[PDB]
Amino acid sequence: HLKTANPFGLMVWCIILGTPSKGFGLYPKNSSWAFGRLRQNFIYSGTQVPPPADASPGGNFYGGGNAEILNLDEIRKVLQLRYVALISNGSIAYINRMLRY
Amino acid sequence: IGLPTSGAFKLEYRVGPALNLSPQLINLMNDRAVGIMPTCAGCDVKVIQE
Amino acid sequence: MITPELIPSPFAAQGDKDPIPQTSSTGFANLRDGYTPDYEISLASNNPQAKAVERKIQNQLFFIATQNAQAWQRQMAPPWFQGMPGGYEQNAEVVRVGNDGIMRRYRSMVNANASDPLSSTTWEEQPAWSAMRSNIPMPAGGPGLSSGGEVITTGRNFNDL
Amino acid sequence: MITPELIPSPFAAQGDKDPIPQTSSTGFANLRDGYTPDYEISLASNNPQAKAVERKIQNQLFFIATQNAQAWQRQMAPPWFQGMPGGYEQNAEVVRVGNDGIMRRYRSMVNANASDPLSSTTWEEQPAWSAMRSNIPMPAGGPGLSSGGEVITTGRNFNDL
Amino acid sequence: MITPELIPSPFAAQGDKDPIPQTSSTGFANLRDGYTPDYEISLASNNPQAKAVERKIQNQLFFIATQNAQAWQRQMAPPWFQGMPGGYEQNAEVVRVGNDGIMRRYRSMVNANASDPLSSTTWEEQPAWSAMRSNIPMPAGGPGLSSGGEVITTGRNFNDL
Amino acid sequence: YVNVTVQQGSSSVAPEAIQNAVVNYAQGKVEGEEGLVVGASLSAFEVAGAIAREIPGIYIKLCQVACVAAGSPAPAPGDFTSEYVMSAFGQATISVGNVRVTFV
Amino acid sequence: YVNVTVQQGSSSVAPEAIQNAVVNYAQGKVEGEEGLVVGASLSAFEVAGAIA
Repeated sequence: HLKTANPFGLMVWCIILGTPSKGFGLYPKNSSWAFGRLRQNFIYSGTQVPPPADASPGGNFYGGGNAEILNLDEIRKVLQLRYVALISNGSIAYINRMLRY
Repeated sequence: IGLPTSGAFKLEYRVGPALNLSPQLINLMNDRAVGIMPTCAGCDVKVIQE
Repeated sequence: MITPELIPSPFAAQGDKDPIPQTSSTGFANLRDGYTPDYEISLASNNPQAKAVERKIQNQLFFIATQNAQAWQRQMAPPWFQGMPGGYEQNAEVVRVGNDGIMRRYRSMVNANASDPLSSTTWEEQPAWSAMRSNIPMPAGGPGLSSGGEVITTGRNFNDL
Repeated sequence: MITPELIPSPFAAQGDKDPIPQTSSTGFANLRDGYTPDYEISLASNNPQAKAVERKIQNQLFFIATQNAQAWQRQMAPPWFQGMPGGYEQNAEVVRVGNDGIMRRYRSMVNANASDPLSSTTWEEQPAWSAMRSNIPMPAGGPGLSSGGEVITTGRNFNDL
Repeated sequence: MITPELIPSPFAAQGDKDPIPQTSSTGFANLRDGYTPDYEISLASNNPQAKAVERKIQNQLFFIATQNAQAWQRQMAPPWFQGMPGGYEQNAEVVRVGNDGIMRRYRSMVNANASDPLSSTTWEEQPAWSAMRSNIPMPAGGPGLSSGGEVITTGRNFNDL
Repeated sequence: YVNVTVQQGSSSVAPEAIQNAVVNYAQGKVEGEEGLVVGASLSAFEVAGAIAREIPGIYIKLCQVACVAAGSPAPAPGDFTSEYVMSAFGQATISVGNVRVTFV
Repeated sequence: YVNVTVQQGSSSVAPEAIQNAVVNYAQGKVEGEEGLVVGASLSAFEVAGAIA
C-alpha cells in the first residue's frame, strides 16, 4: 500500500477498506482542456484525419474539483488514514503518531 | 492557536501550512459521509483548518 | 451604474456553431442536461461514452449569450418570436418589427395569445409620449411634456395660449 | 435585425449544476476572481493547487446566461428579485407576479427603494395606453386611440359621433 | 414568467481579462470566427500557431455575459454607449446616466441616431405614469390615480369638490 | 426513455454504469433475458430487474418507462408509466442518453 | 406483502419458485444486495429485481 502507485491497487484498497470511490481521481491524467498550453485542447471534425490529431486526442471535464483529489500520493494517504480510522479506538497519542507516520 | 477549543465531546484537526495539502483533499476529509477520519461516535470533528 | 459595455458583435457569428439539440440520445451536449455526465469520464478510460469537449457546441453556447446580450443592448425590447411555447402571458410585451422597419412594441392584452403581433389587435402598439401628449386635446402649458405653468406667474397676454 | 433565435430551455435546465461560490479563499472558480491562475498548471506536476474546470461550474454559468437571456426574450423584463442588494433605484419598473395572476409592472420612484412592489406606495404602475387613456374624458380622435380623427374637414354626421 | 437567480457580481469581475478582437492574425480568438478551426491545432505537437484555450478570453466572455444579465436585472435598459458603431434605429428605448445621474426612459425618433440621449433632441425622455396623471389638467376621479372614481355612483357632494 | 431514481449504497457507482446496464439489457447482451426484440413489451419492472442484475446494493426507488416515435421529442413528465405494452410489429431502442438517472 | 403478475415467458414453467426467491432475497441470502434490514425500505423495484 505504501507503494500502490498502480491506481488499480488503490482501487482494490478502496474496495477492501470500503471507501466510496466516487471522489477519487484515478486513470491517467492529461485529459482536461481547461486553460493553458500545458493542458489539453478542444477537438473538431478533422475529416481528413491529419497526423497532429487536430488540436488534441481529447479534452474533457474529468477532474471535477471541490471534492475530488487527483494526485495519487494523497489517495494513498487517505486510504492509510481510513485504515487507521477503522482500527482506531479514539486514542489521541495513537492517532497523532499515525498522522506523523 | 490558543489551543483549548473549548467544548465537550467534540474537537477538530489542524494541518496544511506544512504539507501543501490540496484544498480538494481537505474538502474530501471534511465530508462525514465518506468516514475516512478517525472518529468517535458522539464527537463532531471537522477537519477544515487550512 | 454597472455599465455592460456594448459588445461589437456576437461571438463567432461568421464561423461555425453546431445547433444545441433539446435532448441527445447519444449522450451529447443537450439542453435538458447541459453537459452530460458523459463529459466527465476520463478519455484515457477507453470508454466509448466518454465525450470530449467539442467547441462547435461551445461556440454556439457562447454565441447564444452574446447575441441575446447585444440584442438587449441595441434594441431594448425582445423581438417577438413565432409561436412562443405557451403564447405570451398577460401584460408581456415584445417588439414585432413591421414592414416599415421601425421597431413596433406590442403588449399582450389577451392571456396566452399566440396571434401574430404585426396583424393583431391583441398585440397593442405602444405609442410614444409625444403620441400621448397629443392624444390629450387640452394640455396644460401648451405642448410641454411637463405639466408646469398651471398658474401664470405675472400679467401676460393670453395670445401665448 | 438582431433576433437571437428563441431559447426554448436554458442550458443545463434539469441537469447537474454547481452554485458558483461568491468568494473562495483557495482559488475555486469564484465570482470575485473568475477562473483563478491555479486553473492553468499542468496536472502531472502534482502541485497542490492543480485545479480542473468543473462540469457543474460550466453548466451553472451557461444556465445563468441562458436563463437570463430567455427571461428577457419572453417577459420583456427581469422579475422583482426580493432581497435586492441596495434596493431598487429611481425609475425601476420591475415585472411583478400578480396576486390575482396578471403580471404587473411596478416602477420604484425613490432611489434604493427596498419594499415589496405590491405593498409599497413607491412602486407605480406603467400600464397600457388603453386603461391609461381611460383617465381622459375627452380623448383626441374620440373613440379612436390615435390623435387623428379629432379634426374632420368634411361635414361628418353629428349623430354618430 | 421565469425568474433567474440574483446576479450579485459578474463572473471574473476582479480577474484578469483580455479584449476579444474582431479580426484574427493567428489561432487567436475573434468575434466573427470565435475559436479558429484551422489553427485549432495540436498545442503539444510543436506546430506553428498551435493555440491553447485562453483563460483571459474565456473569463472575459463569461464576464461580459454575466455583466449584461446583471445590468438587465437592475436597470432594465442598456446604457447608451458613447458613439457606439452602427447607430440606432428609431423608436429604440434606452436609459443612461442623466445630468444628475437621475435617469429616465429615452426613445429615439430617428434612425442611425448617433447623438447621446442627454444631448439629443431626437431622443425623447419618457418619465413615469404620474406625469400623465399630472399632464391631464384635472385627474380623473380627483386625486385618484386610477380612472375608477371618475364616474361616481352616488352624487359627489360639493362640500369637498 | 427510462427514468430511474436510484439511491446510492455503500459502494460508489456512476450513473453511466446504470445506463450501460440498461442498454446492455435492451440489446439482449445479458444471459437469459431476451431483451427488446420485435414485439417485446417495455416493462419498467424488467428494467429495474436489469439494474439490480448488474448493480447490486443500489437501492432503486422509482423506475418509469415511456415509448415515443423515432426522431420525436422526448416525452414530457407524467407520460411515463409503470409499464408499457407494445404491439407485435414494434421494437423499442434504449440508448445511453434516454436513461435518466437521479441519485436521491 | 407482495403480489406479482408474470407471463411464464420462454415456455419455461416455474409456478411457485417466485416467493422462494422473494423470501430468499429478503432474508439477506443474495449477494451484494442486503435484504430487509432494520433500516431497509421495502421496494417493488427491488423485489422485482430479486425475482429477475
